[PDB]
Amino acid sequence: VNVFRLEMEGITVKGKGCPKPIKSWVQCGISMKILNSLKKHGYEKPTPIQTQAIPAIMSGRDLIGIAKTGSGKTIAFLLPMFRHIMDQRSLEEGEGPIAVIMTPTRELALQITKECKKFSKTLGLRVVCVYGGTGISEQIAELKRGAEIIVCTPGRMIDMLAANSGRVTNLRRVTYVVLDEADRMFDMGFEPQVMRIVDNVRPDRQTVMFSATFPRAMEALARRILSKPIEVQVGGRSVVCSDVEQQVIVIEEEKKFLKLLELLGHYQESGSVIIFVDKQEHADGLLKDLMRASYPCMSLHGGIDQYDRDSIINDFKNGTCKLLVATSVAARGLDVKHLILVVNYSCPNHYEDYVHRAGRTGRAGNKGYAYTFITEDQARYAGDIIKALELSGT
Amino acid sequence: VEEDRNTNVYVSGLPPDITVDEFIQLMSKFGIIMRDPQTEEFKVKLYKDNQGNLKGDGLCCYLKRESVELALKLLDEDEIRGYKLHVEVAKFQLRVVIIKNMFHPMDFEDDPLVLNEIREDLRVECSKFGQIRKLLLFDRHPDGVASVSFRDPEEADYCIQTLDGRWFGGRQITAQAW
RNA sequence: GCCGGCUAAGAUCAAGUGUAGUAUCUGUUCUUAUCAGUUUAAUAUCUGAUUCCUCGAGGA
Repeated sequence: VNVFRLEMEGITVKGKGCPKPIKSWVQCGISMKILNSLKKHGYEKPTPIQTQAIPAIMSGRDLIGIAKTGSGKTIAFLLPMFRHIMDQRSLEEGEGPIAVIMTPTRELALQITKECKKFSKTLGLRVVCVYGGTGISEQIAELKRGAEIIVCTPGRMIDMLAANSGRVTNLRRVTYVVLDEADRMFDMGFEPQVMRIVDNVRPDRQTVMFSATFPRAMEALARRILSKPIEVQVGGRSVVCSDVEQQVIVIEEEKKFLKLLELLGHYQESGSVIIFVDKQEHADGLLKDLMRASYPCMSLHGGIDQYDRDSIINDFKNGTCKLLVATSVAARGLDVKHLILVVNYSCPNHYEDYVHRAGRTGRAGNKGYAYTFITEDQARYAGDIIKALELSGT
Repeated sequence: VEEDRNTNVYVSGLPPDITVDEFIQLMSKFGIIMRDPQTEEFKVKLYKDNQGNLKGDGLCCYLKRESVELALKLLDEDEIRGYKLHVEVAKFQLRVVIIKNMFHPMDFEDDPLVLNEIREDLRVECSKFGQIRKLLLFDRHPDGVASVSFRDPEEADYCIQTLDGRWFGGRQITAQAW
């Protein structure tokens, strides 16, 4: 029932027919060797980019993932590919790899080969040992004995394809095409080499691309080579609106009412504002304290009747009530044009309620103000609030 | 509660043609500074010291109480350019880095905006190491000589350590001291 | 400092700030291990070598 909490963690997902992210590597549909390598490497919890890319690579569809530096994109490209190679074994034909990994640098290709050897440890699968600027005879002797994956340079791959040392057959040769640092491969320098690498490939083969940054033109160039791609970045799915300004202040539980009274008294946050509370009795007490302080305020919660809540909503929409106290039920789905300010005095336990409270004000391209009071008790939601502020650009 | 050990000194009998620099100079005779937020307090006039000149009173603070006591015991009825003034406690009132191999004169012949952009990039690189007092770029030198003069030699040494071996525009630039 | 100990007794890596100079602050690791050489007043430091048990997993 907590499938929405994995998507709210901050992982923009785009595409049709996207599988659910896995919580751990033990229930991700991986083989025994990949799980043994993950247990030997010391991975207790998987990365969110890895949890978004591993079912998309296990399902057999094209995926394009973007994340920060050092997030584990090489392991996220090597582990489901090795799991699909171990689960669905094929005949190791001559001079034909089952996977093609493209790296723009020789040191990056050597690091990808070392990561693939560490992910395929305690097994007979040796992928590749080749780099640019070295002896081609040793690389040909290493590739002639058997090659599972092909992680090298595009120039070395073009030289191997021109000298008939390595190529992709038409019927069944490779099933996955990995592209590490796809922003550099889609540039003007590596355009015809990547075009000749993608042209001489099998028709029934998946294409994977991973990079730290991705421009619009590079993504538009890379989307033409894939067939129905699935995008995965951060953050978009269940994220806060960028048009509404978010503010977080560190105050106590008793000082929150004084901060709200100072924002209503000194600043212009009393009129046309929606105040989110934790419970209905606390919202009624805050509404009574606002009405006792010579300020017109209305309240809408589950403890009140439906007609009184409708009258309070009509008074907030018409302009009769300056402030409107509401619970978490009115945070999502409410579309009021008068709600310009969103005062979150009580922080919710879930980030989706805070995202719905921030998105309730300043919609349809308009600006908005959102001020939330962060306390010491909401320490678990501070990381989610920081991730939402980093995704929204606040 | 607290009776003695007061750091607030009230100077009375000051002419309205006085300024704040004179008050700071007079307070420096018995103290050092009281510029906690930005600076120290001054006299409170009618319109917040904007319309009126001064309401015959000025406030002075010091770091220690002994200095304030000595000033009150010595600066009593001090004569300033306009008149004599009294002092009370309360009164029931209130270093050059040289960079080479950075640019070429041939690149500035067909690009008049590349030299200014390179100079702005060099200024933005030199501003992160310290306060740059003077920055010059020799556009007619074949080796690409540039001089960055800062206020402190430690910032110039840090800029020479951070600029040596670094790449700028596809060429390896070198940095040395002066 | 408190009544031998509670790891505030030492060395050391990365980054920030700043001075004419000294410096100041944040985040680590600390070999828990052996032998040979360097070296130190002595440490330190550096330079090299070194299958079994338990419930596919962990420890040695």
